[PDB]
Amino acid sequence: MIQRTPKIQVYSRHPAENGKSNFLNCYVSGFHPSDIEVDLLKNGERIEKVEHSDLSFSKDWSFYLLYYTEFTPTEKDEYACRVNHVTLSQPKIVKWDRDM
Amino acid sequence: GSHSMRYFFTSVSRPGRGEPRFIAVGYVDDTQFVRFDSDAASQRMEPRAPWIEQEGPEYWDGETRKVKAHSQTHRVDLGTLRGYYNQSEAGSHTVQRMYGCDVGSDWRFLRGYHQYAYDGKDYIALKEDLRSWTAADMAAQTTKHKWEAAHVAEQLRAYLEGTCVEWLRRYLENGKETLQRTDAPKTHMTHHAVSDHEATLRCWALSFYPAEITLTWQRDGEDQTQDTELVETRPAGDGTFQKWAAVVVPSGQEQRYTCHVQHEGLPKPLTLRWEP
Amino acid sequence: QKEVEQNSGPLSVPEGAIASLNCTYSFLGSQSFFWYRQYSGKSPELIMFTYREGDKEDGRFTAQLNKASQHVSLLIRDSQPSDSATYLCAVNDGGRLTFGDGTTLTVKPNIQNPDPAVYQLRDSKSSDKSVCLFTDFDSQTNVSQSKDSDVYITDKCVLDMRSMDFKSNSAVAWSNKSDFACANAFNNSIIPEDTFF
Amino acid sequence: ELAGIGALTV
Amino acid sequence: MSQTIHQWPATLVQPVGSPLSLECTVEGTSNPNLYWYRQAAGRGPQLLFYWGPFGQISSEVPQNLSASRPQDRQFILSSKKLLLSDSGFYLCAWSETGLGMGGWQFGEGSRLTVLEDLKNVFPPEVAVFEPSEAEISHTQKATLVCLATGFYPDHVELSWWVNGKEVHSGVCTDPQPLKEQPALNDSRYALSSRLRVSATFWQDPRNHFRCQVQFYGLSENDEWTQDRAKPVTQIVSAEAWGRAD
Repeated sequence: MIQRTPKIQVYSRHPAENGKSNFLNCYVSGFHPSDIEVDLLKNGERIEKVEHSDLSFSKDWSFYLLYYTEFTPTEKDEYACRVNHVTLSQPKIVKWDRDM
Repeated sequence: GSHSMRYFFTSVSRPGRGEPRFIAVGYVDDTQFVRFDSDAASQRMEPRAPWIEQEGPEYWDGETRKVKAHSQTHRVDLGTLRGYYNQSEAGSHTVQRMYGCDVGSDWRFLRGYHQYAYDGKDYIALKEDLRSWTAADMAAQTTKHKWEAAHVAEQLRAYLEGTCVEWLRRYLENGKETLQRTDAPKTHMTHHAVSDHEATLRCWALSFYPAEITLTWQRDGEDQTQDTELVETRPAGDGTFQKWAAVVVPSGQEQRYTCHVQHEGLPKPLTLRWEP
Repeated sequence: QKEVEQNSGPLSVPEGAIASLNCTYSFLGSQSFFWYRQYSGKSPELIMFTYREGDKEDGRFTAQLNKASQHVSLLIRDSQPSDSATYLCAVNDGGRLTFGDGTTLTVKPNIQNPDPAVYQLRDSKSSDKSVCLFTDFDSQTNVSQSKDSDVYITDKCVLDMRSMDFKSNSAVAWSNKSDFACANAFNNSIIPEDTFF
Repeated sequence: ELAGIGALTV
Repeated sequence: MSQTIHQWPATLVQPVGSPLSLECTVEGTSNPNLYWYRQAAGRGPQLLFYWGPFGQISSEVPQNLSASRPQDRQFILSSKKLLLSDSGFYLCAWSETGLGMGGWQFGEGSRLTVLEDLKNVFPPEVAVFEPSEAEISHTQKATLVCLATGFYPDHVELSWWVNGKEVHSGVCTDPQPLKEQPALNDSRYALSSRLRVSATFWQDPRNHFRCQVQFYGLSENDEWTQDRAKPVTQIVSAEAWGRAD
């Protein structure tokens, strides 16, 4: 029996440009078990239309999963990804850094 | 270059909430091409890549029957495993299985694998010689003996060394435009100052395929690889991949150095200089 | 398009000879193959199975699998009359078996001492109803039907007397209409032995 | 193409 | 402790519109895959249902039939109202759980005949014919013939009995029956069998020979309108004793 804490990255599909359709991704990986809570936030409030990739795993049996939603980026709006998992002592939030 | 076909299966029990959640997925190289989710409405193996959609109804029917057999068989495995590990009927457990085959530039067989895990730990795995079994502990020895008696190893050999490669070679031809494509990475360079005497300079690699990539750092006409922090290759979500290795050696005026991108397709290893 | 093709038969093979049964399947992804034996009025019995190219022998039975041409064979060495049956070829196209319609095989016994003859038997229970027995004939002998008028003539069946170590062919004809002996019972036949007191 | 053999219960 | 599979009943003769219930039972393994197949004369078995240990996997939708699995090792096939087209040889089969080479054995099967009209059903009349002297004095062998005539439908099981016990050596039974009236669609059938023994064995009057014919027909409670006794499932036989010249 093993539980593995997840690695989190939040980013965009294409290079962001104020006023240009794009996707907001949140890639969680290396975790176990598979039950995980991932939400994409917009200035605090969560986003409704958010789909994810089919559950898959690595050579060490740890899972990875991609959550995403289309949107239009701007400088006055901050986006983040709220993840929670049994390994964490509290939900973890990670803002989307325009260049990261 | 080399190619492979892998199948991943995950089954999670849900004490009190009916049957287990089963998700099976299929990949050719870094491309998912099939899927099955016990909770989906279709209750069919579904295509996830254009080229596989051209397969006829008989193919889909068979894959669907087979993936459902796996589903049910894993449901049984969950029950047997609680027994072997003397665990209560409460609590959720996970069973995972994976198998596939690898082929080189000549599309000839290189190796096959077939592994099985329980609660995130190795349980039983077929050794590189496709005859022997690696049994984690006592519970796994019981499986090992049952599978050795039924000659699972030689059945698996027949598949991995034969059928798996034959189909891998069929999918590569039919999926020519996708699977044998090679998207050179779109390189990039940025930097956000933060005091002058110690800012940051970014080195990106976007829209590339396949995922395999190797971006290293060299400096002052020499080379090292111990400090610089890089991120795990991540999916863009449109088929391609992204990866960056930032320069954490800011010295006012960034000394002379450049990224050494190594990736199939790119004629010669690319190198990005930093200049305003 | 037929998923599993097999010549129907009846295929004839002399006792002692090798019988070869062939099968062709259309489903490229079939990964295991099976052969079943089926006697009249019975369910199929599994003879053997295979999952890899090449030959597989089990007693007198050898199965052969060639994937490039999607062909499966079965050879029966030293064929015996009791091998007479319909052999079904089955392909596994995913968690289940898909069958062909089978090939009917008839292994003809070798009669060491032909003693062709037609005999007239009478009913045991007080009756003027009679039967005619054509027996001890060669396997090369083909008993014809009685397309003409009433009268009935059974096909030939092979009889084996364990102990006597003697097999025999026979056929039966009978009628109900009066004035019917068995000097002309079997249209096409050899020159057996017709007797009368 | 899923394997049609060698998949048994533990 | 090995594997076995059994199905019941073996033969059925029912009228159009009646309910059907076939059973299948397996022993020797647990959580097996269970299959129901249907076989038509001249053709190979056709899949009706394929069930895994936890539920149906096949996607086929056979008209007017349904399957159920009340226990791990009990598999049932049924119909509420049979159609003529439901006649066939119902075969049950199992495979080891998963995708493997273990199992793949059939039950003994259930033969089902559905009839439009039951008035056409008749059991067989059985007669045994004694050996010919010509044969005895010419080969020192004696062949008894048994005729089972006038039956319908065409499924009967013939067996010879000597001195209260069944015998297989020296026996030859036609693989299939003749139509007594080839032209008539619902014609009745006939079937012959031979029992050859040594002359000295037949010549002994102490020996008893019986031709037994098991016939499968109507159920005691089947709708019946004819004067004659209801032609239900029964055993009809004929006998003969040894005779010295």
